[PDB]
Amino acid sequence: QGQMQQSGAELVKPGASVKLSCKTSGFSFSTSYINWLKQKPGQSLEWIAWIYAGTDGTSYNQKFTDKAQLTVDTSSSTAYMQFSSLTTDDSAIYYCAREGIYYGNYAGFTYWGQGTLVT
Amino acid sequence: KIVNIGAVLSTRKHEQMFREAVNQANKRHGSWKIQLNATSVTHKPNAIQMALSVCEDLISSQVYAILVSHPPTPNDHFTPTPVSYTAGFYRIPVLGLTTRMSIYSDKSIHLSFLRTVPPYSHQSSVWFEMMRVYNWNHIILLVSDDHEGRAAQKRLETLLEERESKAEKVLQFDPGTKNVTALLMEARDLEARVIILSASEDDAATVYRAAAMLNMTGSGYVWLVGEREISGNALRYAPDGIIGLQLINGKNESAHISDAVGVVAQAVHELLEKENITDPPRGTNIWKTGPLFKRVLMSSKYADGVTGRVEFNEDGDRKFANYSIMNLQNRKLVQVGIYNGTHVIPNDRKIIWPGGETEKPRGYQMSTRLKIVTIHQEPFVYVKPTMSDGTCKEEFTVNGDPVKKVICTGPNDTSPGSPRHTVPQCCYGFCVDLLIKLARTMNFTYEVHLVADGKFGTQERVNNSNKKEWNGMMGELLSGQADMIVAPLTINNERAQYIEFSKPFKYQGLTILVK
Amino acid sequence: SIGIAVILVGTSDEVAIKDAHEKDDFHHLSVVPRVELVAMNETDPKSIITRICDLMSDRKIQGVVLADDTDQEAIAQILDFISAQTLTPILGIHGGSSMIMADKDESSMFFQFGPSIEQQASVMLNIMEEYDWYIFSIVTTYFPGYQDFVNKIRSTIEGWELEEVLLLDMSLDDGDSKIQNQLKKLQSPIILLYCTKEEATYIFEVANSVGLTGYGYTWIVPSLVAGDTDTVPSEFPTGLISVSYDEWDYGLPARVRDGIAIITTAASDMLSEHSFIPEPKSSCYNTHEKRIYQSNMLNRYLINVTFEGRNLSFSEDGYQMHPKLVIILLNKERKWERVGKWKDKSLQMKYYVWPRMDHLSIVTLEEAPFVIVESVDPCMRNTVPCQKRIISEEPGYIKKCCKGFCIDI
Amino acid sequence: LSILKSHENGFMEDLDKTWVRYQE
Amino acid sequence: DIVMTQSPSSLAVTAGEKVTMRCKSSQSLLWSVNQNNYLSWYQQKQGQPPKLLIYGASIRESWVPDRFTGSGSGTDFTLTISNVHAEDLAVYYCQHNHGSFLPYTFGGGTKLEI
Ligand SMILES: *[C@@H]1O[C@H](CO)[C@@H](O[C@@H]2O[C@H](CO)[C@@H](O)[C@H](O)[C@H]2NC(C)=O)[C@H](O)[C@H]1NC(C)=O
Ligand SMILES: *[C@@H]1O[C@H](CO)[C@@H](O)[C@H](O)[C@H]1NC(C)=O
Ligand SMILES: *[C@@H]1O[C@H](CO)[C@@H](O)[C@H](O)[C@H]1NC(C)=O
Repeated sequence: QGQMQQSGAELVKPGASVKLSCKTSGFSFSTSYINWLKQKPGQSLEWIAWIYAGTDGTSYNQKFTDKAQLTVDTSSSTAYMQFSSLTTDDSAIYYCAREGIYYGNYAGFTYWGQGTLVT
Repeated sequence: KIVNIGAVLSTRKHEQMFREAVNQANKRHGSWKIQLNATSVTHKPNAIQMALSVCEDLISSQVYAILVSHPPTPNDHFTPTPVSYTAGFYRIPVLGLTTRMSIYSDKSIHLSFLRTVPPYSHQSSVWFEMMRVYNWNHIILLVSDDHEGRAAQKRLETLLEERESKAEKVLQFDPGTKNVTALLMEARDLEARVIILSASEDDAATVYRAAAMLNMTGSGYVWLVGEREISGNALRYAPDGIIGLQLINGKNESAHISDAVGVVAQAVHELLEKENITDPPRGTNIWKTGPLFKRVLMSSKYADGVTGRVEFNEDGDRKFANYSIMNLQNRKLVQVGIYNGTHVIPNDRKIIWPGGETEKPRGYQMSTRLKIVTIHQEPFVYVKPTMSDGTCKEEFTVNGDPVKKVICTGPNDTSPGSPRHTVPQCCYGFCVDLLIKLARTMNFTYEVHLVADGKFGTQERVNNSNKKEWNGMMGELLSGQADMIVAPLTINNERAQYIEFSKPFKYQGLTILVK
Repeated sequence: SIGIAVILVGTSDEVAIKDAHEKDDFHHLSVVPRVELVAMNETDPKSIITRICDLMSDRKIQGVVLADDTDQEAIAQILDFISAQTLTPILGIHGGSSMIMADKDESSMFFQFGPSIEQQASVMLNIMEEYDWYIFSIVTTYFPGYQDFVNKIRSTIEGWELEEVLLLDMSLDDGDSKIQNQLKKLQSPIILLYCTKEEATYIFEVANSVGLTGYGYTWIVPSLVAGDTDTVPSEFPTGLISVSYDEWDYGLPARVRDGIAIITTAASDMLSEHSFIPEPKSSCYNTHEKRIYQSNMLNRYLINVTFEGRNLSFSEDGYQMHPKLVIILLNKERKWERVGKWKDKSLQMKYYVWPRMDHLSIVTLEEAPFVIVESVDPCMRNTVPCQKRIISEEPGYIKKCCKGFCIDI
Repeated sequence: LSILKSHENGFMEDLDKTWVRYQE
Repeated sequence: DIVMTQSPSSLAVTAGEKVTMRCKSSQSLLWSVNQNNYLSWYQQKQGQPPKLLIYGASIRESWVPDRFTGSGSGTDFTLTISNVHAEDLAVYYCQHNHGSFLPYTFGGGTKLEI
């Protein structure tokens, strides 16, 4: 079974940058899609961006297009999200999830990380 | 009893992997006294000091092979070249790992360079196989990179040499410009619909955006690209219905390094089986077994590697590379087929075309409209200016037969006489009657114009360039501006070698005019 | 006050060059160039890098001239990288800095003294036109400049009759039997070769093994096959024909003076037409930031130079426009003789008839219907050349065209 | 094929009458 | 953004009963070419990542028991549980998966109580 492990909790000064890591294993890292979601405590998750590892195709939320950047490392099969210009609004829990696709048809997020809290 | 192997790598994990593979190379090769010492060098942003340090360290090391494994260089230049040139200064073989540009395929300059990832020209052979599958002959190839465009089109010509067909249109230019829509409209008017693109991300995005702007992405348009055209911002503007190619294990450096190190170990053990052991000096005398060791490497055959049958050609490239096929299905990459080393196998998944059905759209078209061309023949083609405005006087013959004319557009005088004077005039006579009878016989329209000068056409090489060229009616017909020459043409072998004829309507020869 | 660097490696008359360094008339333009001459060795490419680094760091060198005496093309091959990576242009005039490689970089500023492949092909075809030998064959190896030569000759000749073209790949060993078998296709009395010196020796070994070079076969080769007149390889067949750069009447001081003059006048043109002379901070370390002041026009002023009679203009690829050439022949004793000259598309031969290494001479007179003589085309088909001696000096002959009724018989 | 079918019948004769056969 | 309307907002039932939860999209999630609904039902329990329950508005996941039943098409959709168990207590969200209708949005959610 696939596993996605995220980085630990971070205390970042306002206006500074954080770069979160998400190690993936147990599946084809190159031929899947990974999504970063922002979930404030007591709030629903906010989709940030998705990236395809096989083609480096990147697509960000308009609210986070100028705030978040995504990178991957094929050797380590680890996803990366670098959040810059951090503000108190960014005090939330970020999650990385792997898309579940059946018969070539997306069927929802089937795999999840443990979650990371950025203060 | 020691063999030195140099490599350029940044990540410490891959350095440890290289060291582990070096240690394991002596595992199954027995307890021979051959020793393997591992040395790697890091990255620096510059290239002059990088090349200088690399050359000094490799000279002091007396290495046998050089390995470069930097796919994601921040500089888009992709230049491990100075290391290869300095290795060729002593005929030291170099095996590439990442770059797939065809500049390294040239052994006349890269005298000591090889690689195990085939260049994009093999994607031309893949497209030829696709053409074999779907029965497509006329294409419209557009290229921007002049460095590989000549090589890519050479590969395409070699492939078509079996079929002895031609690409109906080719296009090349300086990348960076953007007023390309004229050439796109030139291509759109033709009959072929299969459009194949080969460029970087910027130009691929530009042409996709222009094709969407001009609605060149409707129904019946079958596109075909490689890997570089469906990456970066080019993927963002990608029009749906496109088919792209994917390289299996393209960036899996972990397995690639292992395969390369195993190949190196077995090749070194193969070399040690022979005599005349030579070692590099400390850098004006070449290494004498340079070409000899390269020849040893060329005949190497292997049965190991996760990729599979690793084998080298006369160019030192890779053979039998398996390829993945991706379809942009609603902005999602869905696998639609696989490629063996010689055959293509579609998977169970369906492929949707930019238009309707999943069946292959016949990439061909027809146009009853035919641009006719001719010259001013004294007894056969009578030219009259319009009376008042775009009108031809409906004069009659003496036999109750109305005179049938055609509205013709052509220059008024010669270029020295008329700088630019082209007006719609009235043309009639004998050839006009013949062509009108033809149009009456078979249903198709026409559009008559005139030849800019008064010559049938001669093959004249450029005054200085000495580039043979045709002019006149033949020049206007070869250029594609003319579809059919209806004129008192002189049937001869030289002109029949380039175009076709119907059975002659006339019988006559030559004479002498005197007073 | 431009800085010019002169580097000499190998034996040369440095004092004579220094005395003849100030032999130009540059007083009509405010240039006052500064020239520093330094001696070097052929130790390694890195030593040359260090020397040029020190020179440009100290004297702010805006131009480098290299002269040597080796027979290796690698000198200009690596000097191209320095010329491209440094805003200071570099020039080669003699020795290893003279042979033209494939091509120069787009950003390259390095030029050489010599003719192109196509010009040499034109001169060689002029030679074959001079003495009526119209049957030939071409064989060459995989040196990069082979396609250019083959296409140039094909276009130029497009009653010339070419019947054999051979391509040899000497990278593969043990192919001597294959080479011997495939050299059996040669049938024309004259065969043309384009290879390297050691490769030429190997091919001559194969030819002597097959015995296709004794009396009835003569070879003509480009400049790179000979290179150095002083050394004669082991088995060059007697009667070898080649064309070499005129290095006898054009000595080292002349080359140095020409290079200094062309550099000075290009700098003057750049600093006068555009009123600005690109002389940036000549920094050897971290040259990336020193390339900001890209000229982009000095090269446009480096390809059109006149030196009071000498049109020293250069071509786009990097070669000269109006070279001076001489022709050499290998007599019985191993030496090269001076046979003729070629200049401005004119061929001049000292021997009116080419000496050999049955045959009977015929005398005749012009008669109105039977023997018609006319001047050559500024001879055509169905005519025969004829020589008329002129007596005023050395024996002069003029070639005409003779035909008629008797000639047909 | 159209050229042949015109040559076999007399349409070319009518064309001659129009332009080639005509005299002064 | 397509507005996803979920009804009811919350409900409480006894074990063994049958419940029905509706999902309404502001736009048709059905693509005419393939006739498939880009709707996905999810089960989200406290302190856990949401678990994909039903996709395509009608297809249960392999782990989803037959008691769950998703219905509806076009703009209106329905999630129905024939036999409600205590373990099913969770907040269920319907989310569109139409790539041409980006960005992905979620409904208000339905809280299940026992
Ligand atoms: C393996 O290569 C390394 C690196 O070149 C050698 O280490 C060098 O050893 C020499 C001599 O002691 C030193 O002067 C260098 O400074 C060392 N360089 C580094 C980076 O270690 C080492 O000796 C080699 N080992 C074998 C078994 O050949
Ligand atoms: C590369 O291929 C091997 C074998 O299939 C696989 O185990 C490895 O995970 C791939 N690349 C990486 C580092 O993910
Ligand atoms: C050199 O300049 C002269 C004078 O402007 C011009 O006539 C000639 O064509 C130029 N030649 C070259 C090689 O640029």
